[PDB]
Amino acid sequence: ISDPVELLKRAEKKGVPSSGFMKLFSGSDSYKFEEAADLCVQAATIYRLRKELNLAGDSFLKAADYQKKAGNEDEAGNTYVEAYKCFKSGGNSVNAVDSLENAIQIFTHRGQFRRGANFKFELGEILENDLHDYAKAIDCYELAGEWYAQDQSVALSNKCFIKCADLKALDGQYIEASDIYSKLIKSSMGNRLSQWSLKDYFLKKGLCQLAATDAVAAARTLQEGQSESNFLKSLIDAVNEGDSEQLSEHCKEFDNFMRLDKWKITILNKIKESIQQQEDD
Repeated sequence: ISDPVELLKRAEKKGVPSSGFMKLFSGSDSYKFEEAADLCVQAATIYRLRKELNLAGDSFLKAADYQKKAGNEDEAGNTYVEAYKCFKSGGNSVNAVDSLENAIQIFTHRGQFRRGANFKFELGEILENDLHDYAKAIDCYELAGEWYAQDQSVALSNKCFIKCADLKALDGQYIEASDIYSKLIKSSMGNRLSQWSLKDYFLKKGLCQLAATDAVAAARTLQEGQSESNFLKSLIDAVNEGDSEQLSEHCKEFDNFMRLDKWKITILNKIKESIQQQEDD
């Protein structure tokens, strides 16, 4: 059979719990659901080949669910990833989000945390970069980095917490972030292979601190940076002297020996303001 439509048509007539003489005559049910699964997958594939993606993703969803009615949890989630891949590649972020959410539900309940995390991250990423639900992207970037910890795979766990920290700084949870940064610093010196990146944590931690108008903590955290950090100093001052011009300048300068990335620019404007408001206060 080569018509996805037909394949799917049969896929339905078959993936149904049998009863009566049928149940008796015909071998087990799961054998049927698998048979149904295998049908949708065959359709999903023809669709994928044809570049109809949303139809391939929608096809896989069916297959996946058939697969779990057959009790092949792994084969299922694996399939959910396939559906996600399509819905993603097809720009259907909403459905691509669903798809993953199942794979994860499974990978998680099935105890496969390392693989869970892997997708928990992607999920967060789409949640963050596309749908723009930062409040939920943060939740994943956290629960994902958390699993990586147990798996003792530090490296990755950090990649999460930064995506996590950076992003809370925007939503304005200034200290929680400077905290996550603190932790990202402590559990990053035990690895002399991270040394280089450790500057940004400090600076970023200080910037958060200043943004919360806590210039002491910043001054402190700058000192601790003795066991970039030079630009933080010039800011801990421009602030301590309500001069939204020395600051507004040091940033202008620092933008030469290191163009500022969106984050810093956001956070830095939130600081320049906290100064002006204090001048007109």
